[PDB]
Amino acid sequence: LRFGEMERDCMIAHGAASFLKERLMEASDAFRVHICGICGLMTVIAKLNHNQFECKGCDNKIDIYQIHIPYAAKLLFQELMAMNITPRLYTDRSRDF
Amino acid sequence: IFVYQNNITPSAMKLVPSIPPATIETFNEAALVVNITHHELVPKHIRLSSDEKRELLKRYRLKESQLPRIQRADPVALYLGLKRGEVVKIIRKSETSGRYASYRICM
Amino acid sequence: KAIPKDQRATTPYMTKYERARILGTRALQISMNAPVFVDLEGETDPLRIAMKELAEKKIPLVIRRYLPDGSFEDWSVEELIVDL
Amino acid sequence: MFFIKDLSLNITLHPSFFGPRMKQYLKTKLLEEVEGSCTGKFGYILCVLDYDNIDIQRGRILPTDGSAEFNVKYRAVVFKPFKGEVVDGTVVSCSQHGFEVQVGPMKVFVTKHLMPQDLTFNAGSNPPSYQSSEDVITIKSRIRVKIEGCISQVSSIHAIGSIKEDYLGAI
Amino acid sequence: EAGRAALYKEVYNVIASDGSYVNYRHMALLVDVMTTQGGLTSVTRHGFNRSNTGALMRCSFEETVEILFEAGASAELDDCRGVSENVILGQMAPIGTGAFDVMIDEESLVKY
Amino acid sequence: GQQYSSAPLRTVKEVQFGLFSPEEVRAISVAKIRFPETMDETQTRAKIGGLNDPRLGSIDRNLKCQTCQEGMNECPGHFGHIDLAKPVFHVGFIAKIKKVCECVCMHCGKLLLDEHNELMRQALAIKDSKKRFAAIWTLCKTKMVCETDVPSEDDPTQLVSRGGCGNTQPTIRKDGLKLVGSWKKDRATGDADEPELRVLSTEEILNIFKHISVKDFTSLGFNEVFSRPEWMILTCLPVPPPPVRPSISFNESQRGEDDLTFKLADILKANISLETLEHNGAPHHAIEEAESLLQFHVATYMDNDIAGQPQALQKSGRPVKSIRARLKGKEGRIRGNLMGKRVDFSARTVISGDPNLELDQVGVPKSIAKTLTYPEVVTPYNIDRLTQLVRNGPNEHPGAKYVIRDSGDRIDLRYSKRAGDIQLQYGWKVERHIMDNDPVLFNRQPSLHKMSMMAHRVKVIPYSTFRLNLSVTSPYNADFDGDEMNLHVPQSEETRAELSQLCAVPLQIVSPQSNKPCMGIVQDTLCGIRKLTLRDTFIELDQVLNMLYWVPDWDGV
Amino acid sequence: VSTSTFQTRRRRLKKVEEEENAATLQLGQEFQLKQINHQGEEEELIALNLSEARLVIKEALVERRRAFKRSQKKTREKELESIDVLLEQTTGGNNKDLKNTMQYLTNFSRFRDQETVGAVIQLLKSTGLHPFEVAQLGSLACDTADEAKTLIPSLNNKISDDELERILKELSNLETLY
Amino acid sequence: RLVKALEDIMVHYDNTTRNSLGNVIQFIYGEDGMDAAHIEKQSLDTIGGSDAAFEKRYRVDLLNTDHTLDPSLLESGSEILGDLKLQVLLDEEYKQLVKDRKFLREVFVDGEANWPLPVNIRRIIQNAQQTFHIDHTKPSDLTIKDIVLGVKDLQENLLVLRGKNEIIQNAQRDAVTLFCCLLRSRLATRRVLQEYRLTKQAFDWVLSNIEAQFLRSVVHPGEMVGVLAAQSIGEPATQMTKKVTSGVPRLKEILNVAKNMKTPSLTV
DNA sequence: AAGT
RNA sequence: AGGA
DNA sequence: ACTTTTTCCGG
Ligand SMILES: [Mg+2]
Ligand SMILES: [Zn+2]
Ligand SMILES: [Zn+2]
Ligand SMILES: [Zn+2]
Repeated sequence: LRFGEMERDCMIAHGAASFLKERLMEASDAFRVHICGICGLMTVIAKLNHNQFECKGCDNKIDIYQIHIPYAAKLLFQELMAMNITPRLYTDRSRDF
Repeated sequence: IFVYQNNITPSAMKLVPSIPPATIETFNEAALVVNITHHELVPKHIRLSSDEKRELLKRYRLKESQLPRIQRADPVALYLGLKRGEVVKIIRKSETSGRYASYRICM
Repeated sequence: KAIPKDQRATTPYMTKYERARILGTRALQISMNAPVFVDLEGETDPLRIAMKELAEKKIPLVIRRYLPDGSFEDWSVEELIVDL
Repeated sequence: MFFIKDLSLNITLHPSFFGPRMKQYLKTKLLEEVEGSCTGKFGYILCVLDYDNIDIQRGRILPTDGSAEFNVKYRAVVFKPFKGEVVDGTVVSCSQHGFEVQVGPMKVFVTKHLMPQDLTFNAGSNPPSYQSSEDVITIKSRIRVKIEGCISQVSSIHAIGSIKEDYLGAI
Repeated sequence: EAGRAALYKEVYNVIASDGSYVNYRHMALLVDVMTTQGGLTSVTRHGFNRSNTGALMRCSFEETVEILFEAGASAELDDCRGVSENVILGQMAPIGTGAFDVMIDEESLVKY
Repeated sequence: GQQYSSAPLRTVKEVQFGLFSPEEVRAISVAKIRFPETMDETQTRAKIGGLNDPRLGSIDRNLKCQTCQEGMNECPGHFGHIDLAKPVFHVGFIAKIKKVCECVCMHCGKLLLDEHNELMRQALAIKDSKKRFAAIWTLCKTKMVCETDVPSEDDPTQLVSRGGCGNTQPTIRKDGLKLVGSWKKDRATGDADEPELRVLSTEEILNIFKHISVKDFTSLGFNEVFSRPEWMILTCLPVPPPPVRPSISFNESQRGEDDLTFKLADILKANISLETLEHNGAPHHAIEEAESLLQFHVATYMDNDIAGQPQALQKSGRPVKSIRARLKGKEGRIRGNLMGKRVDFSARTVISGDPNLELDQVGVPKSIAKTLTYPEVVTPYNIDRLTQLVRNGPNEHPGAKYVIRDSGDRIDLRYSKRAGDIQLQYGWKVERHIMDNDPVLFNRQPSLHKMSMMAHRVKVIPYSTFRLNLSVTSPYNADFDGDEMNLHVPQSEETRAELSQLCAVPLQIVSPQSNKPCMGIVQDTLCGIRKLTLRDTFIELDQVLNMLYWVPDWDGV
Repeated sequence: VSTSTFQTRRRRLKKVEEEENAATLQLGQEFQLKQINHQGEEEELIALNLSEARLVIKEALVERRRAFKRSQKKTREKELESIDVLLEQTTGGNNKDLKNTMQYLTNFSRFRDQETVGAVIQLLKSTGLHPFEVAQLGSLACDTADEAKTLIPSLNNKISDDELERILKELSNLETLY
Repeated sequence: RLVKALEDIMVHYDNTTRNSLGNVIQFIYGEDGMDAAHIEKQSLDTIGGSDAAFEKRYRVDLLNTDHTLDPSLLESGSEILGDLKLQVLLDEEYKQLVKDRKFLREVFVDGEANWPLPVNIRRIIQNAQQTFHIDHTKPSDLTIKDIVLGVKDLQENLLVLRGKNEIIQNAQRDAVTLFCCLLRSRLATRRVLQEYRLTKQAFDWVLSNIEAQFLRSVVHPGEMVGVLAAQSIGEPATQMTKKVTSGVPRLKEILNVAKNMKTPSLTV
């Protein structure tokens, strides 16, 4: 069924942060990716079996994180990259405030 | 403050900033005929000191950005001769609380 | 940066959201076979257990209340007043 | 060499462990991973110092899974070898290609070519030996090697070394 | 400041015209938002949506691709403080339940 | 179901936007991407080492990915690349390219105005990157000459050399995908009368963009690390993996490749003609012809809906779907796949009013309760009940559909040869049916209210309609004239607390929208309540006694 | 999950140079002279001369046996047997590295007593050399200043030959006669 | 648009109303820091009436044989007559009541007394009456200090903002101004004694209840106020069906900040 | 039906 | 093409 | 001269 923009709004209205998260992840889309800690892209050639990680390009076999985002977001990010835009995702912050 | 009737020529206006730290204000006489500050809709604006603004920012844990703004060209910002960076404390009446105090930094 | 207990300025009372997230969190843990901090006087629902744990302010959780600047006030479910 | 490095491991505990023996279970789970561990970044983590004063900190409860994540701030004895580092070690293995040397937790192998020319491989000995005009390098023999280069291999660091230069070799 | 009071009066009147009543605070907030900028900021594609909030938050309304194209060309950095950015990332938004954090204290545990 | 990964799990704190450097595309790339042919190694059903899986993602479903050994649901896509024969503008940047040419010298690559001009040093002060560019452009756009020497920051008699080159700046105007300039000239002080009209090459704009100083481009919108201006001109095109452009492979022997796959093929096709054309005996006009066509495809692939009207169309008349078009609002990635989503554990049916239901309860038809499933963890408190439901099977009401072990494997109670003999273990989840008094989120679309989505207690009932108390009619705005409603079921003991403790119907009674109760006594009950309370209205013992018993919380007095 | 440290360098996209490590006393990014302890204070690098390192682990593991037996309430060849017993007690046994290390140290140590290791640490930490040179001087037994300066080629001009040779003499006296 | 415009706005842990940039929209939610659910339309009695009737109501003159409180009102009645020290308190009291009357007459220009405010005092007092079985025949055990100081003390505890600094403390006094206005009017010495007839216990109970009910009424740091407001305007808009442009299209004109308006007018 |  |  | 939104859900 549909859990659209309007229903998102009401959920934000109630303050049901986890309910919404769950509605958009567990209840639907939810996917797991491996991202490079240097260039926040889905570049990582995770052979999660032999415990081998890597990101040729960065020569990074160490600084690699696991993340849970909706599959459509993995998609969006790949589509943005498809059009030369880099939506670099980082697990830490620099800006503060 | 220069109070002119119809205009101040573009030649003359080019000399307004030329004398620092002193400051000059142009004011069309015809505007001043009525005081805007006396109007129903216009609340009390109060210019803050460098120490008062330093405190407002400390007390509400704000960066200058994070404040509601008042335009340098604002009728009240002109009336009070607000320079960019100066903050006004706006004491308005509230149908809710009786008295609510807003703040506006000058852009 | 972390605000010291003596310098805290938030509600001494617990938010509607704090209470709802504590009961959810304890219910999830009690249901995940966590150690229960009170006599379950016939109790079998992890929410009802969590509600009882909270009733006797026997929940070992701590609310980290964040401020717009990043600074925060740590408040215990023990110290938070549940008027609500 | 051999360092005392201040490190920190993020451990993620299941709710069933939220009993008094929690700081206890965490400390043990740390040693489980960290102790004996090997990185290229810090080398062989060998022994965790000051068990009693390990800093557990507050564990943050993770959104939809009841588990709590703690950053465990701790201090340990590490061993990270470098090129140019001169190490004393006992021989382990020996072949026509050269010999391996046990230096603490790591094995450093010396090529026949990274050895003086005079010392030659004597296949006909129990166990295999390297024989100089004066010296004899065999399985149990003690050596002093200059580490020429390092390779970070998964759960270890292996190195290549020379006993060619002055003040190196049989001790 | 007068613009604010006018804009509210004007809004309130649209509501009370139909007969209906909305509590002050609600219209107050809308008015205050359009206003804090320093002037009248339209509740439109080129109004509020052209402010300094995170690229993804802004792209969730009206100019999407064009928004994201600029985001990349100027190397924008999304703070991820906004709701929209956490919905897009499948994260718990810093809203109600998520406006604070929950931790266990080992001390208050070994106590009970 | 996704597998365990030893990789530290974190949340995304920041999204740092930027542009791909052609160097990065060639680095992150798992394959290059030379043959327009999809697969069929000369009709042989399997992927060619040319397009899709020359080490990319993976079609076939069975047969896992060559690179990340994982295969399908686990394997994200793997990006490739196409080294383009000549550079081409990225559609989206066509005017931020043009506007950058307008600010910089078209020969030396220096800002047409500097710290020497005062209006310029005023615009250079601006903190907002977007606004600072806005002001710098409106300033340098008029500057039609690169200045050799400019008056000193004091007197007009002594002039300071700001930087070399004097060359006249072209009057840049766009001609749908191409940038054509018109240099002012001189010839006996006048000319124009009739200037120099020549189209600016992609490669020349690039070489100038390369020469724009870090300080210079940095003064404009740009950033030296993530978005240098030279990167708006495409050199090395990234090849998106199959997960992005799926092969809708209906039956065995029949392709069904995506539009993006066809469009990328057209790019390759055009890129090869251009490459050979120039390497071979270059008939020049033929090159600027094959170049312009490559520019077209690379453009139309990202955005097909361009002002300069040729709308690239699939031979079917139907136009090719842009990457832009895919992301474009309401129904389309951001709005339709991310802000909104089709979800599981959701049910919908016709709604009907019930005066015997409680305010906060919702009548759930058996069929729906029997389908909707909550995952309960086997705990010492539940174990006994749970096994009885497991035993009860997916067919009878208080029953269960699946069992989930520590091993993470799903046990379908509908088919399992061990559906009878099933001994549960603590920590196992039992996917049990939606039972009475469970919290469920009940909504009636549109949903312009926080009160259009409220939490209720399930009441399993016969007959196919969602039954609901009549007083809750108003907040939802529902009538029973064929109106339908949605029901979402929380899966956590946590998401449940959120429903029960924040959005339950009784909490939602007195509304903040107008500081008054948003639910009252409607219709029949309202009408009867008047009739009942008139002074004229008296009731005999018989009935009084029934009316008293009818009140469930009666004192018995 | 793996281990992190006090060095929080934000390498934003700009990956490399991961410059070589040597006896140019140019060790890792991590193994730098200026470091930060738990507390946040700038502390100097702690390098240990194997014996300084033997006594550290010895202490650590011994005090660990204490804590384990507390919670459970409710001569070189002979030092090796003593050690190989404490490891079975305290460690997970799986640490084949520590068992190998403990034996290596127990054998290769120049200074047996804590009293002795103190005096070595005094004598050396007065020369102002990098903790690495100080460890290598206390670890490798040398006679000629030529020997030490050749084996620790970081020393080169950091000390007088006669001075290093005075230090080498006192190090030889401290050397516990096994 | 109303939603997408306001989404990111919520109340933070400093009662401040902020967006995703942490920029302040309102310094305190809805200018008072109260949850809209907890607010009810109450009458500010001090606002209107004859200046004469105001005096009849709130004035107590212990120095006058006719305007003192009769010993039928309280047990102190006899010993209270002529007490100069107490008359300083009743003057202080009456002087504030008059200050408030003139203040309210500034805020509410037309003299509208019906304003939505937290804590329904009418009911607190009504409930004290049945709870304590209030005898409208016998005199109260209240002191003038008990009543006057009692109200003063309650006021110190009607907390909205908590910080220990002048900026915050002044902001606090401000946000609470109007409620106190009503409270002082409903809890004036004569009003309490003559009208309500409350006893010490009943009074003490009425007080603690106001306090608690007030505290209860404050907004919850996390309240998604942005989306709430967006919807609380958005939904009523959906039910929409001199001659100036009104309803939906005038509202359309508004949000757009359209210069070319359909019905421009001046009211001179 | 509006607005760069 | 059709429901609210 | 030139662009973009418009309530929610069987083929
Ligand atoms: Mg209907
Ligand atoms: Zn990378
Ligand atoms: Zn793969
Ligand atoms: Zn030039």
